[PDB]
Amino acid sequence: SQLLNYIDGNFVTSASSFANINPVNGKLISDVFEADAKQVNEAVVAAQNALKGPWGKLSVQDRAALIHKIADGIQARFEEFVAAEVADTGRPVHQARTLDIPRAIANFRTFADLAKTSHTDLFEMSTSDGSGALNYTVRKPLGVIGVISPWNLPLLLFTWKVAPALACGNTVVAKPSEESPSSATLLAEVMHDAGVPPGVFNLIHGFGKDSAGEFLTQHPGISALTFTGESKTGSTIMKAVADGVKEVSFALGGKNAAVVFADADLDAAIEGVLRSSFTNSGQVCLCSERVYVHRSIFDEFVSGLKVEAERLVVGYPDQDGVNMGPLISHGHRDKVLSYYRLAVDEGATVVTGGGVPKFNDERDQGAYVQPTIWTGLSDKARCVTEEIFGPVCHISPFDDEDEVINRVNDSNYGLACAIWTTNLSRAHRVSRQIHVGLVWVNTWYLRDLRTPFGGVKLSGLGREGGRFSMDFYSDIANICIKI
Amino acid sequence: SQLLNYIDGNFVTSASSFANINPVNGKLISDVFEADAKQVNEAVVAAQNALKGPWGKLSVQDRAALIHKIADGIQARFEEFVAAEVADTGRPVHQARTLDIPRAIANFRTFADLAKTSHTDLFEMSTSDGSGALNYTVRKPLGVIGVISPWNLPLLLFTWKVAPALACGNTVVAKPSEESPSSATLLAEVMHDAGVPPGVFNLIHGFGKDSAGEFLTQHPGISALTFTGESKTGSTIMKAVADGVKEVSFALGGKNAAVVFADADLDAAIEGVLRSSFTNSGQVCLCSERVYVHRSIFDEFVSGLKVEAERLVVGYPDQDGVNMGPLISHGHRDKVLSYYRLAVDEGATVVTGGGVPKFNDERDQGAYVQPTIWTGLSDKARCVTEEIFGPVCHISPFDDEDEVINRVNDSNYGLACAIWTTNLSRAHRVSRQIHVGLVWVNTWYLRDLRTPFGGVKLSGLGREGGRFSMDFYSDIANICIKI
Amino acid sequence: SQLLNYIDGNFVTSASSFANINPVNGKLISDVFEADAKQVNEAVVAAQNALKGPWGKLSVQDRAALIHKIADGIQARFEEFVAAEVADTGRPVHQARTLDIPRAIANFRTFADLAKTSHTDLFEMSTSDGSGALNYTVRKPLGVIGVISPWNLPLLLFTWKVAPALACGNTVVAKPSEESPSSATLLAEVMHDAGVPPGVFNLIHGFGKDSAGEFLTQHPGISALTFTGESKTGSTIMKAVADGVKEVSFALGGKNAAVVFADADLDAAIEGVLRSSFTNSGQVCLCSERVYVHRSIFDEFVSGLKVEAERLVVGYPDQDGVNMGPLISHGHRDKVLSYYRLAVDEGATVVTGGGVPKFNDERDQGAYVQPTIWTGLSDKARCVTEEIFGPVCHISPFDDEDEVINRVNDSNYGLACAIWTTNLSRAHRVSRQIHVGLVWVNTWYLRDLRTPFGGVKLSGLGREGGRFSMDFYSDIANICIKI
Amino acid sequence: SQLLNYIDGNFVTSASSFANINPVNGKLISDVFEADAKQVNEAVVAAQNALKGPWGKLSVQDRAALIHKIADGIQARFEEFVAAEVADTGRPVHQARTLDIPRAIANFRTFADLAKTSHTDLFEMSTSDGSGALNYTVRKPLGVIGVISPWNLPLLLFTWKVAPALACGNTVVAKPSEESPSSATLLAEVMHDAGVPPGVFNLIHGFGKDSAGEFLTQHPGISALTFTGESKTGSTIMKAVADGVKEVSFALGGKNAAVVFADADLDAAIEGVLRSSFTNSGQVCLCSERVYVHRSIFDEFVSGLKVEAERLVVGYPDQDGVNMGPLISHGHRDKVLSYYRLAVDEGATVVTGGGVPKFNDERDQGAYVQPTIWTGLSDKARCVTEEIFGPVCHISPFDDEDEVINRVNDSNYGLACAIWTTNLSRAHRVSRQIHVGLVWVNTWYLRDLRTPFGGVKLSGLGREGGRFSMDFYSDIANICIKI
Ligand SMILES: NC(=O)c1ccc[n+]([C@@H]2O[C@H](COP(=O)([O-])OP(=O)(O)OC[C@H]3O[C@@H](n4cnc5c(N)ncnc54)[C@H](O)[C@@H]3O)[C@@H](O)[C@H]2O)c1
Ligand SMILES: NC(=O)c1ccc[n+]([C@@H]2O[C@H](COP(=O)([O-])OP(=O)(O)OC[C@H]3O[C@@H](n4cnc5c(N)ncnc54)[C@H](O)[C@@H]3O)[C@@H](O)[C@H]2O)c1
Ligand code: NA
Ligand code: NA
Ligand code: NA
Ligand code: NA
Repeated sequence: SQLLNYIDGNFVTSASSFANINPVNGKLISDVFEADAKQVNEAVVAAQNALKGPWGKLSVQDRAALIHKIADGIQARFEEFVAAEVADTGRPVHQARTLDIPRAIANFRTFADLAKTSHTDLFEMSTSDGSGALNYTVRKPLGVIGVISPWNLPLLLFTWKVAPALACGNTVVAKPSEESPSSATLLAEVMHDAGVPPGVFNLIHGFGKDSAGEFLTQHPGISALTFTGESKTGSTIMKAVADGVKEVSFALGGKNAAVVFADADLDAAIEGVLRSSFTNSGQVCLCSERVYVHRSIFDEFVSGLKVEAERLVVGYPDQDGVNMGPLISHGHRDKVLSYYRLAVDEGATVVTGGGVPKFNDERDQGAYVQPTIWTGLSDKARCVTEEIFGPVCHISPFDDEDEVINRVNDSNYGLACAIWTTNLSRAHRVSRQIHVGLVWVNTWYLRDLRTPFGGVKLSGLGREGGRFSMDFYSDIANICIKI
Repeated sequence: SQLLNYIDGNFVTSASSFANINPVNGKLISDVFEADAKQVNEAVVAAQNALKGPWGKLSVQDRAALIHKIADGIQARFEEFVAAEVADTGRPVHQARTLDIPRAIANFRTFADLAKTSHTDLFEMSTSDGSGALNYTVRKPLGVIGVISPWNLPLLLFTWKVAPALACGNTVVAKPSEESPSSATLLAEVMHDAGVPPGVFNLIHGFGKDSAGEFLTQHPGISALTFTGESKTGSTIMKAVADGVKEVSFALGGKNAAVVFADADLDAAIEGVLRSSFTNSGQVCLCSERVYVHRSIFDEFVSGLKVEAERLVVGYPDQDGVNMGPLISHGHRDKVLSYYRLAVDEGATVVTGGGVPKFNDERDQGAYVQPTIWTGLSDKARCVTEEIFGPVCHISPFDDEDEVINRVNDSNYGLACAIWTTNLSRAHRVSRQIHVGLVWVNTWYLRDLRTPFGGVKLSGLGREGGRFSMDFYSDIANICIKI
Repeated sequence: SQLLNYIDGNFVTSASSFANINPVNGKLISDVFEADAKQVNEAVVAAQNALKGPWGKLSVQDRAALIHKIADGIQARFEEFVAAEVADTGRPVHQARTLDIPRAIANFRTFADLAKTSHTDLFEMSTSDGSGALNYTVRKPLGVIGVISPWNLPLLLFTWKVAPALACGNTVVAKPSEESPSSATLLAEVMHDAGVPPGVFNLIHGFGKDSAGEFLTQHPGISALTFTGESKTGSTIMKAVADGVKEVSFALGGKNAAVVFADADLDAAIEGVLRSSFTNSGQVCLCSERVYVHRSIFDEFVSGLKVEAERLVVGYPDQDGVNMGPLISHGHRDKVLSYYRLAVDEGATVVTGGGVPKFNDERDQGAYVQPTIWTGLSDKARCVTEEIFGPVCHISPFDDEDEVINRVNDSNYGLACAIWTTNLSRAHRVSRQIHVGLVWVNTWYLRDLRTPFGGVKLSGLGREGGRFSMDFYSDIANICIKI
Repeated sequence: SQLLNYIDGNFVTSASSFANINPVNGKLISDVFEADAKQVNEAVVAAQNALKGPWGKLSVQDRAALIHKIADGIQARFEEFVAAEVADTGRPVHQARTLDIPRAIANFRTFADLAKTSHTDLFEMSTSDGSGALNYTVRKPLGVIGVISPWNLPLLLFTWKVAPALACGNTVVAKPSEESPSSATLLAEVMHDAGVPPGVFNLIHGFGKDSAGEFLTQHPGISALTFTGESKTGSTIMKAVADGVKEVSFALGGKNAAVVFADADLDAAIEGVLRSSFTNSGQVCLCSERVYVHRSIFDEFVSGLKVEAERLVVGYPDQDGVNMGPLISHGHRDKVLSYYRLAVDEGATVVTGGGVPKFNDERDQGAYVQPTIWTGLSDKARCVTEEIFGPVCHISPFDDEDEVINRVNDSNYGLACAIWTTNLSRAHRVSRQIHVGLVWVNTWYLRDLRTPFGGVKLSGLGREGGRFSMDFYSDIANICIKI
């Protein structure tokens, strides 16, 4: 497999290539061409010029129709996209088929629709002379949108940025994670085949520092940088665009808590925390890595979770009852195992897992680890405060509602929280006091694309979703007419 | 010993003080106590703690009432605030009485009212199990808001940030410009007398770099930094808060154009541009420093403007027919004069002004300059492209509509633009093509506080006003209930 | 006392007066002049004219300021207003003090504030010639608003229509209930002293059919009729305005259910149903005249309610621990007692009440009845289906959730419903299935003036509240500009 | 050809039929089965029942997809729908191809989209106990929607109601005009083939009084009646549904003015008024039957319009350059010619037209009239005040802006107005002062489906379009949770 850049309507190679590796078995999947600074410049310039071409002349309705055409194109090649996400990342085929690909299609359709229905504001005012004035606002394309995405839900998170950028009439230069370049490259093929004018969508491959990613962030030709990834990367990028005062939108790390109250439906909470800790092998930004369970049900909760975690099937993405694939890469597994060791050093009881499974086949050359549960750590332990991004959670008892609220909030992160309780008052009273951008009550990772999405503190800045994306990806202009 | 900080409900001095100078005569007005890093920390911590006191417990209705009381407090001491603004800035008394103070009061009233009327969103969704789920959003206080403000419209711009900050339930640490500290200090006394709880509003005085401004910018305890000032400073601030990923809102420099078409009302356009160029002695972010006039009316427009400029009275804030006061400081005057010289060097024709008036009295010790009109520079001249922020404008002829639109847009700034034309189609067709956040047609500086306000490119990041402020100064949380 | 009409800025008498009876003791409170057709027309013509006077020239900010002055004016004669409502209706003094009057003031203040903050819409569209078009909307005064109101919460319900009517720049012709004309007459005094331009607010006294009410409804000079009263009266008025195609807003009768599930907090539910049943002696449209209680807790619930019910103090508005006053009138008691009998004939067990109290003083000349609880009736019984509007409820057991939902919904009415449960899923699942405009969970008659308020089926049409009022009381116009 | 009813998923005949006539030549097109009261009852009951079946269980997204399939089905049989509208009404083929059928399709697509993107409101409130409460609103299906539509733009106006009705989850019983039943019947075929569940959409054929229309209007099983037609018919229907207090939405007659100011683009205005007067042979509710032209250009405008009118091709729907077809029916022509006579009797000068064209072929048995222009009548003449709904306009001079605004507003109707001017201030100043629901400047009949559409005074009640439809075709319910 060879993955090229896509710049100004053409697929192009580069003077440097890097390997895409399958985490299931450590084998080479494809060669990826790393865009250099010159090619990043070429992509931004094409994007700037495309804003002045046919793309810029399309009516909102025609633009939306084209975007639905893009979505049709992905649907027409549904299984090729499934194969690509799975190859790159080792995610179970079931997850790619039911969540990943359909959601990436839903991203384009939802924002295309929003573009058609969205409107702006009219403000009347009085004036001295008594003839009055009108102020009206309009949404216009912001310009060239730089998109930089992570490896954990490659096409879903890529299209979550690209869909609204295009729906708002911008042009795009997007850099997917070096770990997961395939589905973004296939999407470039879909764009090309759907007749998207050259320069409107540009795909550049590579790394961050001193590579495609950094060059993009440094280019004076962009109008905004939207980013999803680690918090420290977010800070680095915010500094990079500071001189250009570029618009910025960041969804970043988390150290998410799940709270199980005594009045929770216990089997449901056990199933839910099992899903929220170990889905995608713990590699979702929304995963719960800290868990608080009322003292009265703590022991029973921990026993039940141990049992369920130990029935999880870890293996091939298309294996019968598979629950978990491997981690994204050997490098990431090194980091995760290092955290496994640190937890024992910090005094943790290992309730289950804590190592890597032994398959006695090619999977042993992959990047697998065991779902892991810890107990007995203090709230200030590193393993309870730092984002690990693997299939793990620490469980701690609590006694009081105000107590557990303070403990959930005692964090430099603030992305998401999940609360389990059958009590009406408690659900609402407690949810509003959690210092995060997203709370789920009695469920996890249900997403309505209309809702505002983002985090607080180190977990981000700004919101995307529904009208928040329509506002971020547009110039909002106010036009005032004296009458 | 004149102007103190107000930290945790107490006026306090500092280790060192600095002089506040009257730009009308160069005389000492007051000594100002410069907060140190230690006092900056004390202020941020007090603001953090106030979030958890009685302020955090007020209903939105009671909070709004308390804010109207602050407004009533300013009103009760109207002339004292007038005297303070006039002293610091040399502002004509009439304009402080009619524009500055009433508008500072309106800031508090408008956002109090908005806080009471604002609501959020309810999203219903279907789920696999057929029972559904509810997503709803809430606005909560973001936390501690760091406010850094400029000297040009001291109280107006200070309250423009402080009003929505408080209306949204935040606490505040605000640093007014070293050049204009008085009206903000009086506002501290008004907050005190109205019984605003300690820690909710904190005033710190000082400079930027290596002083109170920088320190506020670097404190990990704030949740957001909203700033009005030079673009250079915006960039500097964006880098400072990057490690904390703090929310940012920037309204920065401009090099605003006025455009006068042949079908304009010529007398109204001359009067309009006179105001947009020379109001507040050209020291408003929204002033026009570039003017494009259709060739058919150019000579007449220039001759008319020269006549009206030379009828402007430059003098004392209480001088009978006074139109213009001094620049803010000798330092700013030096910069403006350096541009006056550059302009000549660049080949400009000085239509009028170009120097400093000779008063033969104490005003000669102040910081006055002449309202100035240039002609003959190219679009690439420094004086045509760099923000001067003095009472000046260059006037250039134009021939075509697409031409002038391009010349207006050919700037690294994009704050505002004024268009003069009587033609229905042209007004709306041209206005939408100008790459700014704010367009006025047949007027200038008409402000409705409900409208989105901000700029593009180097002129800013984000929007404030109406719901945009209610959103910026709030944590937006989504809460999803599985049924 | 003497109650005059207020027409074109003048208090005026008429050719006929009628008696205002105090129902505490049957004494004559005042004579009320009955507007005749000539006076009604005179009122409508003045309101029409007033639209082109100073009122119509007021900015929205000035209009809201005056409206707040109306509110200030009520606050300044607060006790006079309490006295008035109490005199007319027998309402407990505490209740008029803390609820009735403050809320009438809140009506003006809230709609004044909404008027200032409300805005409209801008829609951009592409056109064949590639130049496009703009559609914008504006709210304008609808014109002359006819207001006809009931006797149960005189000032509150009066001002609920008058406030938004005036806040939207309309003029008003208002016909208060013949039973409760006092507080409205006082308000006319407040309007006058506040300086409300003559013709802007007109008060007309009289009855419905063949009287002022009817004449108002038949007048071609009004633009809308907003009504609160009996559903049959609503249908009558609907036919009256049909030839003129007038805009209509109806809040009509109900036969509201309270539902108590087994997982309710029983003590709070007992207290809640006590209030929803007997507040204002059961003379609120929102009262629960039907109650369904889970079988498992039915007997305990009835016993608790009986006890709490028998603790209710029925006497003087000023009497010490007073809980109930009399019904509004002897005529109304005749109807209520007639139902008391009907319930017996129908098979009801009288758990408590069912007659009239005995005072051996002037009150025996009043219009008092006993708080009553029935049991043992069929869902098809008249007493359980028809609105009584007295301090009465029937309690029936239920077993299944879908069963009780069906029984609540089995009604030609559909105003409000109260649900008692501590279960999260249940609260939300059941509430959405109740076919009414207003559901309360674990409380009753909590009112936020921003929310949409109204009923379904016979209980009304349209919604008022928040933007629904801003919409109903304005002309919405769409202006389309071809560019 | 035979047109059956569609009831509960079955095409059904009836006891009696009536003839559908081609107005082009007076020939029989089809026999149409007239629904009787018994069949109307079956339809309504099927519709109530369908709300409780599969239709009522669809997610909003699945409902929207099914509605896009309905639209697809119309698209797939596009030319059959064209032929049907033309046969019924004599509409030029070009207009049916470019305007009539594409809009019918757009109606379904737009409201399907609005249904996916629409959301409701969250209101937080404080309470005495300090724990607070939530109010959230939801949109539910109103229930069974009765739709009665007119003959002028049959499928367009029919689907304008049926689309939002279904998009909002209602079931429908629809009665198209007796003059134009074909496309509605084809629409029922598309519904059937698309798999729309039985009872969801029901088509009943017949007349109004003493027929299907009247019976639908009287059935207590409907929840709303939405109507487009004559004002007097609207009044009749309003009385009919009054005992049931049914929600109603009316779009009724007009007597629309066009105004041509001295600064208009004269040739553009002549062409505009030509179109607004004679499109669909003057048979659009939005047509201009009154025209006011500035005195300075009156004679030239009138001479210009005469020439352009006499250039119109009146003939067969597929005739080479055809501009106008016949009126809908001989009955309607009888009324139109009656007004032609009356105009003469009232003292009108006939500038052109005023009779019937003579074809000397089968068209002479049709219902054609000549496009007609009058001059010289008083503002009080009946021909200038009463809706004719033919291809006619009267033209009168004016001098002053306020003068003409008053003359336009001096009507019992208030649907629309077209204004012609090149002046920015005038466009906006004059448009806001016209008492109508819709103004166009320098164009006519430009429709954005997101905009509020409707009239004032006799021209209607309520608004439809965008969120106004989403609100009208839904139950708005407020749910209040005590926390
Ligand atoms: N919605 C959310 O908040 C959300 C969602 C998913 C993942 N995340 C976070 O993403 C992280 C995991 O993804 P990741 O490991 O790929 O993050 P990674 O930050 O370290 O980098 C992600 C992307 O940024 C690029 N990049 C790295 N350094 C750069 C630089 N100096 N300049 C420009 N670009 C640079 C990378 O090439 C890659 O495309 C986790 O921390 C996770 O929590 C957040
Ligand atoms: N939010 C609500 O829906 C709400 C609230 C409170 C009370 N109500 C209803 O109010 C009713 C009690 O008040 P009511 O007894 O005064 O109703 P009442 O209908 O018989 O009359 C109310 C008003 O209508 C006038 N009126 C009567 N006949 C008229 C006619 N033919 N034409 C014009 N006007 C006429 C009356 O004079 C009075 O001003 C109850 O049915 C109750 O349900 C509704
Ligand atoms: Na890979
Ligand atoms: Na100073
Ligand atoms: Na009375
Ligand atoms: Na026909």
